[PDB]
Amino acid sequence: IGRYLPGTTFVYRVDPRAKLLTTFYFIIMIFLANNWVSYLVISIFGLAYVFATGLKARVFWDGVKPMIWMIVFTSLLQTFFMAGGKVYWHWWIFTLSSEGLINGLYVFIRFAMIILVSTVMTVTTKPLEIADAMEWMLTPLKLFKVNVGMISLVISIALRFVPTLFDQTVKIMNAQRSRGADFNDGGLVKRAKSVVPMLVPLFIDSLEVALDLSTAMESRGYKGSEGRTRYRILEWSKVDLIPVAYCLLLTILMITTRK
Amino acid sequence: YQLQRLTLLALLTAMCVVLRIFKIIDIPNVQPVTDIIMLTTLELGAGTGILLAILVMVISNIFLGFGIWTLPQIFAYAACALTVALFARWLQELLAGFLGLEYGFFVSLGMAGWGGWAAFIAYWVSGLTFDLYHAAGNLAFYPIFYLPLVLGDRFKKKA
Amino acid sequence: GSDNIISFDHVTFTYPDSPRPALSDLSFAIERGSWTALIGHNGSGKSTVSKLINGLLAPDDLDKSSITVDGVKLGADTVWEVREKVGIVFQNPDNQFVGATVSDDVAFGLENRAVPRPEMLKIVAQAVADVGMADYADSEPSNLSGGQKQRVAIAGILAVKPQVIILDESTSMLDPEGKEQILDLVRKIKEDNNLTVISITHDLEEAAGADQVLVLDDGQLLDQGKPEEIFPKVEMLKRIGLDIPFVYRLKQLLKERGIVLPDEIDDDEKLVQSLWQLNS
Amino acid sequence: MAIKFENVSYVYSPGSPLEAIGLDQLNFSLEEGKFIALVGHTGSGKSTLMQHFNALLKPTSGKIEIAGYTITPETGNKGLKDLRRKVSLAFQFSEAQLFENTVLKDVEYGPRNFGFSEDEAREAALKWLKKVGLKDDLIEHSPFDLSGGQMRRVALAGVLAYEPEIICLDEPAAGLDPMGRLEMMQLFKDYQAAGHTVILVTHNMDDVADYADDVLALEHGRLIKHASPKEVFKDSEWLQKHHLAEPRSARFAAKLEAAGLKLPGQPLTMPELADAIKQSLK
Repeated sequence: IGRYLPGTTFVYRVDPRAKLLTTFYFIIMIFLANNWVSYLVISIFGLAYVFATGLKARVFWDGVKPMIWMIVFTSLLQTFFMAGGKVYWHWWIFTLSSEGLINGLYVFIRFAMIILVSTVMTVTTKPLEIADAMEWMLTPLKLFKVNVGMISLVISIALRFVPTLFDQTVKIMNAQRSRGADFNDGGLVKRAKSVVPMLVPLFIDSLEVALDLSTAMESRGYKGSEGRTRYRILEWSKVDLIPVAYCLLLTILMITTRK
Repeated sequence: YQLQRLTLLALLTAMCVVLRIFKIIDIPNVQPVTDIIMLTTLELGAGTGILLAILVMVISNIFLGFGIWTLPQIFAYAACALTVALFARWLQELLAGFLGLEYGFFVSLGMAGWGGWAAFIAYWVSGLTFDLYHAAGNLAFYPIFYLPLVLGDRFKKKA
Repeated sequence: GSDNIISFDHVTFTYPDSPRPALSDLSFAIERGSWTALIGHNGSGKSTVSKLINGLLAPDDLDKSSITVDGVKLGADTVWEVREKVGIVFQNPDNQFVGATVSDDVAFGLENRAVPRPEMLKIVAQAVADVGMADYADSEPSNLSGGQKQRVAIAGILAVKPQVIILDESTSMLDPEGKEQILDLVRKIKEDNNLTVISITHDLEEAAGADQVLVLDDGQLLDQGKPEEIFPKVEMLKRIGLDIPFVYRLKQLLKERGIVLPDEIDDDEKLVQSLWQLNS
Repeated sequence: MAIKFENVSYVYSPGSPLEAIGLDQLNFSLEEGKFIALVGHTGSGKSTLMQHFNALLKPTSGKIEIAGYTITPETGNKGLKDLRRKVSLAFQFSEAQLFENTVLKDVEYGPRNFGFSEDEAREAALKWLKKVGLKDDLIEHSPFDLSGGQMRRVALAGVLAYEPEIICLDEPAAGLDPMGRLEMMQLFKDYQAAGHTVILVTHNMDDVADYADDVLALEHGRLIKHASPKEVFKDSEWLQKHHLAEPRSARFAAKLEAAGLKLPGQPLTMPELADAIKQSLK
């Protein structure tokens, strides 16, 4: 862990599987963009929650600060009042009036909303609960070359170790200061063998420990699929119909102008 | 029978996630991606879909959180693993078809065009970024790959 | 009676065959119900004794000297049904920790065995409660204090309901008063569940607490007897290279400092009551 | 060669004098040629204070007055290959700093990066492969095809291969069996007494009895007392109130005194617990 936070004790924001069905709908939904029951709605009916998270307003400059030459840089390539490239339909480019200013500011919502509804994915959920929802839709992939139950080990285990690694990937950097060390020393075609005291012990603990992690997996009952019950599951509650209506109301509140 | 090849892709893929996390105290990442290291060690005698489910086991499992590392916000997961779905299927032309057409022609050419239009705009504002990828990212095959990376890479496995 | 025959067994590593055999000897047996220490110099090939026992290792052969139990043998297509007779804790619990809770890794061993999750909630609570781990319920193990991952890991056996517990160099990286908390967590199970916990090199209470002891160099054994029969051989143990428990490392600092009580005195409750037998 | 704190505090995230956790009140005065301890119960200040001394962390209230140099809260990264040639902390399981392809190049990595040619650092990389406990096979080779006692001699020579003024030690023969930790530790009496300020992070009570001359004790994030072995385990409410323990040479007098023997004292050592089972059974 892991940004941002299951902060106490905010409103529902629960069932980390139905806020994945949600966060992807709310991009697989906000396609088909024509009209006003879409933007003024999605920009506030798909935001009615994101704000309801209420978490401070200075968070989103983490998602915008250190690279600003995309957003009002490439949406401006959309600012032609008619198919902002390679227009192509029809006959007037730049405008300041009722119709060139909307189409091109109408993307300052429909596109900067899916970076909020996604922030509030990695904001409200437990990274051991962002993970279980990735796998919930996953293991039903048993039609194809199935291979699905070996990737759902990895995820408890990939994440079992992102702390054990960074917690030792590091001590090797402080242990290699009784010996050295050279870390920040520039040089394009001069110096890159700064990171050697650290990556050389780190590959042991990918390669060795996965031998000594896999032999105690193996030597319990891990014959490994078939068989193989599981323990990590969560329930749904009467609570969690909120994002299941969130996206149903926005079925009719999507077509209700196309009708 | 000859497994323990997956239970390593939980722990190799804990260390490409925890290498682009930088060991952020003294941050040996200078400039762009420095995780591709062990990821030719995987061509060298390991597998094809071993190379693919190590980056979709990263650009998923370190997409939390926040997420997107290079660019601003939310895209580029396994358009970053089209670079890696064709990997193995020298050091000089590992970052030069990559540099030239492979790396970013899927990452933002997807992102910065959806109606069927132009893409170079945000695509190569990263110009020198994508030619600064390969300063010591070519010269990273010299120190750590051939002797250290892929030698021991053998002595552990194949038991 | 006896629970394992390891006959004139032997292990050879991949390239070190003609240079350095791992056992070549040993030629031992263990008692079905006892706490067995195995001691020896740190190359004696002994930290592998416990991998031959569950089929992690088919080292040399399986026919000339095989391993056997009084149920099953190593190793056929049953070799998996000898990971239901046995159960082993290991060296560094940080690694063999499969599951970022406590209850996930205790019940990864009923996962793989068709055992219903309602019956796993329960097999796993009083396996993670029998070790004190109800209040550290779902603690991630990259966070956990190194002491407690060795108690999350003697649960994993109770969840799978063995016949045999085994210690493969366990509580060596652990603090001096980290091990004596965990190593009584295992003598309780030898009371609470009267199983048989097969220990490897340490000293006094991993050695002279125990009911037996075996001293091995360089792969070969003398003195299978009780720790009390064994450590008295203090010299062709300093050429073996070892120590003796502070039980015995004071009786010699008492036979040198005057107090020459007989040389079979093992209990910490034999250096207490045998030594006010002398104030007179 | 006289190490003092007055006064040091380190909490990861900002604020002073708030609050208590991590390392609080941290005050003492050490001595040059002594055997220092860093003891207690786990979770107080040992590993968390070890890392300050040689500036691998810098305080947030005061100063580390030290052997030569001096650590302040605003400190930087100038003059650290003599500092870190004067102080060389040894962390817990340091056979993990290993990266080279000869051993000797790990033990050459101590003298180099601190200012020596290859062929002088071949006389510290060879002196510290021989005077650290390894035989005519292992005064140079590949650095992994060893054992962890032999790689903890690369670990503890690569960090000793410049003869640092001060050598802290975060339980640096941890994991080692009977004979391994009883050779690396007396080693540290010949190279402590060289005038050399030997610190030791541990919880082996029967090593302060054995090897120490002074002590330094903590609890809960607050220093309970800087000591020396005999002002330490007299009152066993200081082991009961303050979380600690005693050596089994000291833990047993009370197991012998509680019979009517009443040994002459609280001796705590093995050759001197048994001169007192004598001078009292007379």
